[PDB]
Amino acid sequence: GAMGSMERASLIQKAKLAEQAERYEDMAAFMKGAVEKGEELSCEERNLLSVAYKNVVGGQRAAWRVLSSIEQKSNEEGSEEKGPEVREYREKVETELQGVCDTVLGLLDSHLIKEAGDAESRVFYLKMKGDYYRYLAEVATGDDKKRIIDSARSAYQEAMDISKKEMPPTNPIRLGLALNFSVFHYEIANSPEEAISLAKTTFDEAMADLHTLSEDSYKDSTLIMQLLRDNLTLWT
Amino acid sequence: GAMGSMERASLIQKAKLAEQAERYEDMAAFMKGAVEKGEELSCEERNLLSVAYKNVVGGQRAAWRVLSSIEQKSNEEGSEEKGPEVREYREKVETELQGVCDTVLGLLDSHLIKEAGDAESRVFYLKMKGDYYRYLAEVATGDDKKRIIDSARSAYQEAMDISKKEMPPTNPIRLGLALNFSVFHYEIANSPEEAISLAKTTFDEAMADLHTLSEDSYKDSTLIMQLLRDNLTLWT
Amino acid sequence: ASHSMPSAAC
Amino acid sequence: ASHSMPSAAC
Ligand SMILES: [Mg+2]
Ligand SMILES: [Mg+2]
Ligand SMILES: [Mg+2]
Ligand SMILES: [Mg+2]
Ligand SMILES: [Mg+2]
Ligand SMILES: [Mg+2]
Ligand SMILES: [Mg+2]
Ligand SMILES: [Mg+2]
Repeated sequence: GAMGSMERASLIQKAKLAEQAERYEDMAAFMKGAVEKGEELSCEERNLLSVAYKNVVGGQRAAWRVLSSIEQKSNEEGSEEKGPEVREYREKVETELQGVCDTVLGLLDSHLIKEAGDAESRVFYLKMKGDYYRYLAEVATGDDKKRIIDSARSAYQEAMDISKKEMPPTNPIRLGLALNFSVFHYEIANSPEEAISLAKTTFDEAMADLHTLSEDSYKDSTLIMQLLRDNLTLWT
Repeated sequence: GAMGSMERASLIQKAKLAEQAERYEDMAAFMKGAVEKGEELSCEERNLLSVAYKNVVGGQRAAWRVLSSIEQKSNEEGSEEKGPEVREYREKVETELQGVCDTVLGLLDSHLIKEAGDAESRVFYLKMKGDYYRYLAEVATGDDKKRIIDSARSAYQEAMDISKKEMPPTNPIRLGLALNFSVFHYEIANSPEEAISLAKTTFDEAMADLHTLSEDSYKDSTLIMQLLRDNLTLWT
Repeated sequence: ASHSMPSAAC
Repeated sequence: ASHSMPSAAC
């Protein structure tokens, strides 16, 4: 890999500089290089990896949705035929998006998940696995669509089972997991009632545990609780 | 070039899709491919080329300024030594920026400027030449800094001489040229009085020609006049 | 339009 | 902080 000659600590330092500069493709390449050194990641380093790739795939998803909308309109009744270019360019952005998701899934499988023994690291990585299968499912249309959806579901379910046994209901990893699994049910699995039930239960169990928290922990947990409430407002 | 197998019209179509998707690196690669077909560019196609590269180099310039600020702070008195990483990463972004400017300058020299005979196309390209030498001058520090500054000045001066002979004082190409040359004088050439004089004269001569314009032309010209006034407010 | 979260406060 | 312009209305 092109980062193989750079020290681990220098890759982490440069990932933080790239974040300040809003250079998220660079940030992701630096963090990929750090993972490939083979050592486990600290909490802060896990968050740098996820922020970098979220920003890269987020720009690809936004572009894909614009292009897919134009393509679908061109397939309506009365729309002028304009040739293969819209489909070709949507396909180009799709293939790039798939490549990024495959890169993240490959880092998780070789070897981040198998070396993660503490609940906080294991749940974080299994959540990420569910998220990147979810982004693959948003663009999937062929023979493997069902299997891609089931891979997202299976990763999120294993993460949920560990989080319920090992973490309090206010823990920010547990809350963000439940938030994103609820989005999976609503947007991917055609299961809006499951989405609303999960978001409601998660919100109520977190509310009842806030009394145990410091001011700083309370701020972290209530920020995510607000996102659950905002989705419930959109979905009901 | 990787775009050599694609039709000219399909490259233009995809550049417009890329703009809608906010995929400006793609947009610039499509427009580079269109220029390399060897035909002159229409007015709309010139604007697609300039918007694409402005967005690419604009992100690089913003990142370079963040990194340069961090590097300069680390060279103050009392600042902790942190190794070569800040300098290395500033250099990386700098070299990428220089490469983009060299690509645009190369398109202008081979062969857009020499085939542009009408005043509107010739002035547009000479302005662009001044702009991309200006972006090189913002990061220049060595033996060629003076020559880079003089190349920007010479391109802007030739564009000004043609624009004054061939275009009205409200023409949007002429106004944007004068705006950007005034920025060159203030920020690059250490000539704030020349900057303020040019902006003032340009504004006043445009104001006196607005009576000749349709409502739509008036909107186009007054938008640029407002930028001249905003700079004069910042500089005085 | 739905909200999701990639990070987890340390 | 200064304003500049890349395009020219047709
Ligand atoms: Mg080492
Ligand atoms: Mg394409
Ligand atoms: Mg371990
Ligand atoms: Mg042809
Ligand atoms: Mg570097
Ligand atoms: Mg000609
Ligand atoms: Mg997320
Ligand atoms: Mg400009």
